Amino acid sequence: GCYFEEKRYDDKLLDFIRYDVKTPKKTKYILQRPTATDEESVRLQRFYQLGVDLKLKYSKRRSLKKQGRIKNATEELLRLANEQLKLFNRIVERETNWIIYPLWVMAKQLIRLANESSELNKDSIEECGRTIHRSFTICLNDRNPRLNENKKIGCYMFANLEFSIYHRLSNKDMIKNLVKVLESRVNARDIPPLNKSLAMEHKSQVVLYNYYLGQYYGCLENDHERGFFHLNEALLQCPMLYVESTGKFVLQGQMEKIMILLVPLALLTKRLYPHWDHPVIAGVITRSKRLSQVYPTLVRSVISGNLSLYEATAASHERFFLSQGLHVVITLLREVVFTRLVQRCWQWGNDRKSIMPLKILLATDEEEQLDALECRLASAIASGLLRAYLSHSNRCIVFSKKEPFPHSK
Amino acid sequence: DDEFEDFPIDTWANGETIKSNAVTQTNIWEENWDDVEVDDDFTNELKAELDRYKRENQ
Amino acid sequence: IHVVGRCQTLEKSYLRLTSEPNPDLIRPPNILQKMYCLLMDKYQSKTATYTYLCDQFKSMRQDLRVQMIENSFTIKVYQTHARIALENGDLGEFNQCQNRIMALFENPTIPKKSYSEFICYSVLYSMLTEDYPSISHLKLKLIDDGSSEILEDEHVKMIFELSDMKLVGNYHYFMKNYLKLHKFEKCLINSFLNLEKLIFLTIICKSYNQVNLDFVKSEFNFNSIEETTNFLNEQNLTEFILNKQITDSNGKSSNIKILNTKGCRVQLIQNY
Repeated sequence: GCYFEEKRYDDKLLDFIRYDVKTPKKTKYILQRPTATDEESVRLQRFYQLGVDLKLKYSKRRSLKKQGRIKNATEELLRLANEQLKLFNRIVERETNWIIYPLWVMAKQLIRLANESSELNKDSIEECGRTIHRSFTICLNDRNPRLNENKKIGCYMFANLEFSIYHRLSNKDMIKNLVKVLESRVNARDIPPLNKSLAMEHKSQVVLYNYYLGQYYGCLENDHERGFFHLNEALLQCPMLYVESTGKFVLQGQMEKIMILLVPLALLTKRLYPHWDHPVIAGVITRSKRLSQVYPTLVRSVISGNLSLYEATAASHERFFLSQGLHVVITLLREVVFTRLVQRCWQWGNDRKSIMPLKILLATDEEEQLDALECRLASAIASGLLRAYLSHSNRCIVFSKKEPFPHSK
Repeated sequence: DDEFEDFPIDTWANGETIKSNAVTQTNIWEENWDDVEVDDDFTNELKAELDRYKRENQ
Repeated sequence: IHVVGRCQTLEKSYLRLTSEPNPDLIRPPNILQKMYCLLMDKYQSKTATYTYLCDQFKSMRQDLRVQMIENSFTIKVYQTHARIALENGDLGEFNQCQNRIMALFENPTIPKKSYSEFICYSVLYSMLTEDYPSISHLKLKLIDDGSSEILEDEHVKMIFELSDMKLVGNYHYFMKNYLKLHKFEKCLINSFLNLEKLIFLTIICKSYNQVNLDFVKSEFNFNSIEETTNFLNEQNLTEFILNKQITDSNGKSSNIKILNTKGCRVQLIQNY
């Protein structure tokens, strides 16, 4: 109990804090200075008594035979974990920022505590969600401006715990709350940026926070430029390290489900596509059966103006794209494909002339095809994939002499 | 169903990320959007039906 | 055990339930059924205020919720107020009803009457709310549930297709496909059709420098040119309707009405 007296933390305390992993036969799990008359001291001495119990109830949890019902058993742990973290909240309200990562260790193993329960009809995540919410607010408003104790360094690590919760059962407003609350906070400088937060001491959460942010921005709010930015950064801070047993990326799993969103988001916003032989791209795309064929043909369809191959690629993996929150990205990326093909009848069919007949594009009822074509081009002009103007009279498009077919870069 | 929240290792050094290695690594994003030409059955057959249009419409 | 009511008085007004329910004031389903028919007469005969039918329908909805009746009659009451509410612009009560209908379709005991009709409303309301994730989550529900008869229903396909058409500003097919909509779908689109027309008008005016006034009239389904010019007057664009006389290559002498869409660009970029 010198951790709490002299405000430091070691593996053993986090190892003690880890109630799921059983400890060795030699046991050093105790609080010294037992006098607990002070009201705030038996908080530390029932924090103790709850910590001993939970680690005991985890050999208890699998030692059982087939009984059939462990509801009370899982409810004994959830309640113990709820009131223990609720009491770590009381202690960590009034101590330095030494104790935030031990508070976060406690919070993420309570998320796995409810995660193993498969049924969501119990809605027992509300307790921990509220628990984590106050746990996210303990650090969110540290009114000590000194950075020796300021808990706002751990702000962003605690945001990823709540993101995980607001995704369990799909809730896109709760995710929308926390992206926007946090945004103003370092715009107002009340918290330090993610690159100067406690996050860069445990960089799993650095990659994760840019995923949740980029994902929310790309799949839920439809801000593609910023959903790309954060997702791209989440991949750029993943380690260049590999498991030796298999030789594939440590973090291969995380790296690939970022790129499910990153590749199509990169092509819509910035017109960027991967170098396939590049170590990081190749290391992930080639070893992912899902991405090995769709995404390379997906890129080729767009670069080449191949609308059929894009539309077939998208029709054949519609369930995949819908499940990944990619439908607007795909539906909008299709109009990039259409404009590239428009660029291709300019380069190869009009000899780069600013005035182009619309009947060139029919070669790939006819009044109706041309009206529809005028309207699809008009929409692309209007959203900045073509800088041109239309003539219904001549049935032609008049590309700008300056910078037609623009794109962000 | 499947959890990517459980990272296998919690932290690593900054020099081990891909952006700090991006001085020695090449850009992962090809930037030739404006000038990249691809050869496949489709591009070839598109040029075909297009040079046939400019012959029809000199 | 569920509460069960004895009230034999057909009519009941809606009040937000605050106390423990009074079984003398709550009506059993046979009486709720008898009042459904009275309400339906008034509606078909157009002899009741919508405010009145809506009050009666909410009271009938409240009495079902506390009696925990989830059956084919419950579905009918919610489905009927949904339809009537859309006919009277009450999108708030439509949404209240649409949500309850969808959760009641999760009950296997309750047969899916008009399941595809209300799937179509769910998509149209998510277009009004600019909620595209909901649209995608629902197509995914139909796919994972095995509902391929619904998904390849031509009308259902068109209504998802409309959602996409609006996402990418295709006014040409969105407005053509307005004519394919059923009676109450039209009612739902009209809740935001004015703004959508304005969004379409901005796309045309950013992309042409002038167009016939007949071309605007046709692409926006204005049934007359008088309804075409009044739409432009609502956007303060009446002065950009110029007149230009056409030689028609010595075919005939005639004058047509042009719209200077380049001049309209100045005015429409001020509002958005």
